[PDB]
Amino acid sequence: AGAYVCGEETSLLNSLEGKRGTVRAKPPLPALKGLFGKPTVVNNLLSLAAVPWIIAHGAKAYESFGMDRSRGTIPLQIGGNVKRGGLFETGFGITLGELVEDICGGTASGRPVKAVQVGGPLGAYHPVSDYHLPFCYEQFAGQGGLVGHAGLVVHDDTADMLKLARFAMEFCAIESCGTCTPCRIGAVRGVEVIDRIAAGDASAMPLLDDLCQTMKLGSLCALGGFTPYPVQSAIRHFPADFP
Amino acid sequence: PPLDWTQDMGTPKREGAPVHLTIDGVEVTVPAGTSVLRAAAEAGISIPKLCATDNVEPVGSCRLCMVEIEGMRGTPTSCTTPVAPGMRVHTQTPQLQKLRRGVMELYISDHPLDCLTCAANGDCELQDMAGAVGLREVRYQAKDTHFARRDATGPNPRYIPKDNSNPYFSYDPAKCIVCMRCVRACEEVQGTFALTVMGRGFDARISPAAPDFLSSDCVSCGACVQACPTATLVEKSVERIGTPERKVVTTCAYCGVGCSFEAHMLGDQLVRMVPWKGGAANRGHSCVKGRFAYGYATHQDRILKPMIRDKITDPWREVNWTEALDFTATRLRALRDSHGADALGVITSSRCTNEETYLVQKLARAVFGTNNTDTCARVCHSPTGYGLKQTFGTSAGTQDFDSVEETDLALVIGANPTDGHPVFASRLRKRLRAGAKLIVVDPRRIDLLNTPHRGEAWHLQLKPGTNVAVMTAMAHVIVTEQIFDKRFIGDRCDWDEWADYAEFVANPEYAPEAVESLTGVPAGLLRQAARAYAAAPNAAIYYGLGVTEHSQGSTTVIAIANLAMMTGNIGRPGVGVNPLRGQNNVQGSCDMGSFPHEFPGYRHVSDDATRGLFERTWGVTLSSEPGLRIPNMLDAAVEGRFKALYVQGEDILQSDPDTRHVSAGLAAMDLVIVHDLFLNETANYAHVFLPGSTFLEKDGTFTNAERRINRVRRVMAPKAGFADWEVTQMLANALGAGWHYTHPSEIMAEIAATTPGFAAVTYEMLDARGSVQWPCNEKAPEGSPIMHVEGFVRGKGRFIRTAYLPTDEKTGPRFPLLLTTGRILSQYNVGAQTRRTENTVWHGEDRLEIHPTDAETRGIRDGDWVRLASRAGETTLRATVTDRVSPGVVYTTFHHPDTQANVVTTDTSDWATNCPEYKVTAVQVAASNGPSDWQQDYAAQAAAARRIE
Amino acid sequence: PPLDWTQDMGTPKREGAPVHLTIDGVEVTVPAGTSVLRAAAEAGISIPKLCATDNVEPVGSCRLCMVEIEGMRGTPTSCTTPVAPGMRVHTQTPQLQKLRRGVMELYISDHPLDCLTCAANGDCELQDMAGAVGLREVRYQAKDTHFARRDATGPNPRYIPKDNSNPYFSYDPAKCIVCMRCVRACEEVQGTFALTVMGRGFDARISPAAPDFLSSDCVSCGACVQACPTATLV
Amino acid sequence: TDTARLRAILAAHRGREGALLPILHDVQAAFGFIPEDAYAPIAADLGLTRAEVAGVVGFYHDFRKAPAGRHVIKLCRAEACQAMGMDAVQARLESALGLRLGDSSEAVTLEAVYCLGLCACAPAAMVDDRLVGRLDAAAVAGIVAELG
Ligand SMILES: Nc1nc2c(c(=O)[nH]1)N[C@H]1C(S)=C(S)[C@@H](COP(=O)(O)OP(=O)(O)OC[C@H]3O[C@@H](n4cnc5c(=O)[nH]c(N)nc54)[C@H](O)[C@@H]3O)O[C@H]1N2
Ligand SMILES: Nc1nc2c(c(=O)[nH]1)N[C@H]1C(S)=C(S)[C@@H](COP(=O)(O)OP(=O)(O)OC[C@H]3O[C@@H](n4cnc5c(=O)[nH]c(N)nc54)[C@H](O)[C@@H]3O)O[C@H]1N2
Ligand code: SF4
Ligand code: SF4
Ligand code: SF4
Ligand code: SF4
Ligand code: SF4
Ligand code: SF4
Ligand code: SF4
Ligand code: SF4
Ligand code: FES
Ligand code: FES
Ligand code: FES
Ligand SMILES: [Mo+6]
Ligand SMILES: [S]
Repeated sequence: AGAYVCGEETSLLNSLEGKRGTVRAKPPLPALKGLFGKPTVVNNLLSLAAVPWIIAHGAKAYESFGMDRSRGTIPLQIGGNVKRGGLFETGFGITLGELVEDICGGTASGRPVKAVQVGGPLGAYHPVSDYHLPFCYEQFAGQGGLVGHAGLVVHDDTADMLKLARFAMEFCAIESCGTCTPCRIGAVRGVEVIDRIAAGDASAMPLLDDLCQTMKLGSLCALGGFTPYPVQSAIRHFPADFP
Repeated sequence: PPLDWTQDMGTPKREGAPVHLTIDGVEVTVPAGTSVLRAAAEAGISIPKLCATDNVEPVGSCRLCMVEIEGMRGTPTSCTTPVAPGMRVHTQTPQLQKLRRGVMELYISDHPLDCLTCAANGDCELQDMAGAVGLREVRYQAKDTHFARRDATGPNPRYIPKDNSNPYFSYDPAKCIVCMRCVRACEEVQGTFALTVMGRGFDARISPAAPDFLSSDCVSCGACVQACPTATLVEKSVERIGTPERKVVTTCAYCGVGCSFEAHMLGDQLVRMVPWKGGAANRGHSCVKGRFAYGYATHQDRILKPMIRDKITDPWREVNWTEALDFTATRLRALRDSHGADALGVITSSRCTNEETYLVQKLARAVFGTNNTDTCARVCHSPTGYGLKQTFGTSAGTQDFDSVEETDLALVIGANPTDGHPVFASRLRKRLRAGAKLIVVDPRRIDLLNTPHRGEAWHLQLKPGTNVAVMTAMAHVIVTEQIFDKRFIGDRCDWDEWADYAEFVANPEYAPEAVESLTGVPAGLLRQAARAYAAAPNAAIYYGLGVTEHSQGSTTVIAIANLAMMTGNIGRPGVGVNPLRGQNNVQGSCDMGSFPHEFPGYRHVSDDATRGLFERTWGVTLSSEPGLRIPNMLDAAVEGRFKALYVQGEDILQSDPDTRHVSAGLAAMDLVIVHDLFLNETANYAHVFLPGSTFLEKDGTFTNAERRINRVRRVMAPKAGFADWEVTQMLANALGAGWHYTHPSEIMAEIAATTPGFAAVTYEMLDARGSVQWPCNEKAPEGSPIMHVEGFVRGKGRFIRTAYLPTDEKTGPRFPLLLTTGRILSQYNVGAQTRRTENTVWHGEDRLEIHPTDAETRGIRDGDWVRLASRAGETTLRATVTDRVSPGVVYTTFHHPDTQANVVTTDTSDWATNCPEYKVTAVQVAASNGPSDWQQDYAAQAAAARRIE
Repeated sequence: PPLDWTQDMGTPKREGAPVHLTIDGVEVTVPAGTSVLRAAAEAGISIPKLCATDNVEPVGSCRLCMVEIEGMRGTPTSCTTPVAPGMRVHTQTPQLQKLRRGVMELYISDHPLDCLTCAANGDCELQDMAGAVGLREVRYQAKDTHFARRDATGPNPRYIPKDNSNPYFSYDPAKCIVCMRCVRACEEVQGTFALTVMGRGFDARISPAAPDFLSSDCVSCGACVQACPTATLV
Repeated sequence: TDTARLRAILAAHRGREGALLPILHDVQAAFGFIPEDAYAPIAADLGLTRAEVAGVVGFYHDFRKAPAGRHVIKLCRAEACQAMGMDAVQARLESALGLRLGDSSEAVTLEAVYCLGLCACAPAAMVDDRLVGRLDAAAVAGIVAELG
């Protein structure tokens, strides 16, 4: 019914139940107690699309693809400013350098790329310098980032990182159940702090850092616990755009 | 004493095995389910919390109770973190200090700095948790705020104007911290889902689906106002007056549930009343009346000086105590010497304490020299004490109200707990929402049936009067089938009588298929309900005035007890036959005499072994004959041989049947004393008047429905200067008795020494333990939460052959419809206490719940004036067409005296206790403009008789 | 145990004969010298007070402990009113409610609303005595204030910057309610007269005769910091 | 013929598990919004309270509180579609119709959707159940041409 926060397992099964999609706390897991208090297995489509293949074609085959920890094939969705967009299904270990400079050419505009955002708006902004970073959960989660549903957009040099860092919080604000404070108020205050940063204030950046940290460590779900990542990444990777 | 009382612990208390954990260097042992926060609380180590309360289940909104745990990544919340063995937690690390500071910063960035000019200063949980963490600066220059009336460039669209619609509390959202302790409480505790969170995110605002609280589905219980930390939802008495300093534990003067309150006091001025989180009757919950309606004590209409008349036609005379008592005693002695001691009588009040009741029954027995005493019990729940006496041996309840927590089925005959006993209905719904099943045998759709998130439910919408036919059919169903417990019967009950009972009930004439014609309930539904009741492991019967107040009340109660005995739903938590007592201390009044056939302790008056003890203790010769009952009193007075009467805390005119006859009998009475707070309907025929005392100025006890003895404390000072027991002893000594009581402790000691059960009762006990069930002797010192746990009281239950007899109040051509009389949540029985409050909003006029199809033919429309042409009188009332009632049935209310409803009521009554037939009366509802010939005369009399000089 | 420990009584305890008096319907027996306020405290009936402490002798500054006494004209102060035999006093009449409201109004008209972000939140005697009396509005649109850093047309001449010279306590006069429980304590209890009231009237400000506390004749005993209700000395 | 439609809808979704959301979808699809005159019957037939039925309607964005215009124009505002110039399309289009983002009217209703799946086709829009991609500054001409 038009809510990005209903993708969370708890909020999802809360929306299924006929109520409003407010994220629940997690003393009980949905597995133990979920839909109508009864155990429920809640999974993504890509995970429930490989199950048949896995059980039929042999699990030992599906384990062949991937790195040491991550095993299997993943689709990489490539959109935004990019010549050859679409979908690339392949095994982990591939560098986004190859995926973004060789496979899918460059940009549609013909300009270079300044940003490559893995994951949705809950994902860091990986620049050209990170082209030597292969696609796997552990290494990306280690190198200050996130790889989820393999989302991958592209931005060229004519993009403003300030606008995007602001959009991040604007999103976290418009998309928010309102259960816990660090997203209720945190986001709509960060959206102001970013404007202040745009103005030129110096008492905003450390303020922003503290806000982001409390958001990370306090927010109930990841919509307000990973929202800081876009911001901090755009700030530490592209400082030539943030006065 | 327990900490759950003084201290607000974080989360609800759980049942489980002992788990040991270390909270910030302090060893702790708590059940497994118990959270980290509650354990830390129990350990003395307090962790900051704003959105977590004991009343409701924890939610991760505040993020202020974060704690660093070894083995867990990040800073998890204690409220939503269940304890584990050997867990070492760190409450206050530097990082956590910083994070909590940040969160409070984000709060206060959207909060007005109206501290120091706000209602909840010193009683706000945001202010102390903002000072606790140590917030020293807010760095967020906020442009988007909810409180700012005027934003840049103009009005703030977020700003929502205050709501003062409800006369008892106000909703200022400008200060709302969305935590939803209002929503959670209204939904989990009260059970009426009238509050929600409209919006998504920062735009989220608490709101009822209506313009104002009053127009919504809010019953005014104040559980949101009690659980709101930040003055958003606030009592108006705290706005007008300052925040209170001290607290005193008292109880409600209503409903017989005995909700234990703490009055918050600022000097002597009662600021507010808030539940105590004590008493198994209410675990921190209440309703409109007890919570808010306490302003009758501070009303201008209250009478504060004695008044003597010498003739009803003559005006009053404000007078001191001495000569008032002198005149009273003189007239009394005259009438006594002339017509005898049996020409007197008293009418005790349940509304009063049990000490005062004891003094009054003494005054009637020792002093006057008669057994002519009585009480409200005689029009309500007197048949109960006959039935449960004939069957079990105790004229009282069988279980507490915590038992319902363990029930698995609830069978409700003739009750409406959503109005009558709201705090019981709350804990009922708490279970109904948790799977338990429900059967409702009322002829009128009750709001308990339409509760939200309800499980299964059956509704036997029968015809008023046929209440024993249905029970008999249930029994026939259970006996023709074989579902009953034979082990239970063979162990706790008798078999030889059971065989006869079964051979009788097994007749195919008392079957559900034959009663459908006279009863009106379907057969299949009835069979299903019976099977469901019999099959369930722990079922429980709750009954009220739909069984007792009829031509056959004791019979119905006996049938119900037969059911409960047969099925095996006795002697265990979750099962029992509970009558829902009404007024406070009805149980205590009945226990302390208040009956013309017994002494304190349900001991008959003809008992020589008892009369001896009492003559020995009082040093006076008593009578062995049972006394008259109110109907008998009035019939006599009409016939003569009855001249005096001392009405204590009762309205014998408005709150009794056949207003005409009772008035005629109250008039032919040389002396009728009145001892109420206000000038009443009964005081229109009075010759004397003695002021009284409220429960705030009193000191003593109340014995509620579950046999619980709650303690009543003095918070104010008597405005008349004397409490009710003081006035009673005044009168008694003025007549010649010679009592000397300076405190009700001596009185309770007397009671203990005289009757058993209260033998171990002492105010110290009541203070320490808090509450006691009156069956408390040297055996069972702590109390008896459950009765008949080990064999019945008489020794063996008794199965009685109940049968359905056609009522004499059948309907005919000129009286086709039927009638019923009931209640509302806002107003109390006669509303002498409640009409003098702001509860005239929800109910300011009594109305007639007629059926639509029974309205079209007559020409009635909602809001029209109609007349109730009955046999025993006539009245006029404002109509209300509703599909709530069945066709050929009507429902009135008696809260307001402007409409004389009990003039329609007939003299027909029960056979044993003569409890009137309030719930059946053949009427005729027609359309009319002129109110009446009776109401006019009543108004005239009341006007010409309530004049003071 | 004694109440002098848990509860801050109004005035110092006096030696004398037993005197019986009725405080708001409560019988009380206290030495002759003992004041109305201390007796009311001993009786459980609390009367609002801000400038009276047990450590020092009472002064009629706050005017918040006013009580209506039979036989006395007007509303006299309990702190400066010695008990008399048979005296019947009324702690809370309507008129007194109104007057106390007015006085707290006049206070808060010159006080910053830094509650909720101040050091003495929950331990301030101005806040609880402002909530106790039941202040709900301030009708004085003040232009002359001590706390406002910037006034109309520029800097406030009354504003005195904070003093953090002493490593143990700080003096923020912006929140001072002149009551002089600091002066009184430093002079009567400690005995080193290092604090005074510089100025006459509204311009009156607590001060030591020196730029900062450290340079003065202050030995750091914290008897001013203990007796300061309103977080000025904290 | 409102009560009739509503009763039919509720009968169609009788006995389901968590049937509030579907019922509300169907209601919105029928009329165009969730009328306040249909908060009560739903609650009754489902055993809920007006409050919850209102909260559910409030939380979710797809449930209109008032009707839209004859036409509707949703326009992504997410990262990808932003990348390839959604702002320009937005400006052009809102100048064409004269209605800013979120600003509705009786003619049209311009709003955000934040994704349509057309991420590769970065500039993406939803005009009256018709998806459109690669919305250059020329396609807007046809967008408005078929959209009076
Ligand atoms: N049509 C119809 N009539 C009925 C009934 C029905 O169901 N339908 N129910 C019957 C039953 S259930 C009963 S309980 C009665 C109840 O109704 P009543 O027996 O009339 O008792 P109350 O409503 O308390 O008011 C009676 C008077 O006592 C005064 N009083 C209250 N508290 C005190 C106190 O602490 N001290 C003193 N000295 N006086 C006090 C009240 O202010 C009031 O003036 O009504 C009976 N009449
Ligand atoms: N707010 C509030 N609380 C109260 C009171 C009040 O007036 N206001 N009254 C107090 C008093 S003293 C009383 S006694 C108690 C008890 O109060 P309850 O036990 O709740 O009794 P009532 O509400 O009078 O009505 C009982 C229900 O059964 C229905 N009924 C009618 N005839 C029959 C019949 O023949 N068979 C069956 N099975 N049902 C029938 C009635 O219509 C009604 O709905 O509550 C106390 N609490
Ligand atoms: S971070 Fe935002 S969306 Fe997530 S649970 Fe908290 S309030 Fe809801
Ligand atoms: S609710 Fe509490 S924090 Fe808010 S203004 Fe009132 S007293 Fe201050
Ligand atoms: S007063 Fe009671 S019923 Fe009304 S909103 Fe508050 S909690 Fe709910
Ligand atoms: S009204 Fe009170 S309890 Fe409800 S969300 Fe707001 S602050 Fe919390
Ligand atoms: S009327 Fe009954 S439920 Fe209400 S507060 Fe009094 S005792 Fe409790
Ligand atoms: S001193 Fe007291 S009243 Fe003044 S700002 Fe601090 S806490 Fe508030
Ligand atoms: S700390 Fe200094 S100024 Fe304060 S009372 Fe002690 S000596 Fe006086
Ligand atoms: S510094 Fe403190 S004690 Fe001294 S006058 Fe000011 S408020 Fe009173
Ligand atoms: S403090 Fe436990 S979550 Fe609010
Ligand atoms: S209160 Fe006694 S004078 Fe300050
Ligand atoms: S992001 Fe707009 S198309 Fe998916
Ligand atoms: Mo009753
Ligand atoms: S009663």
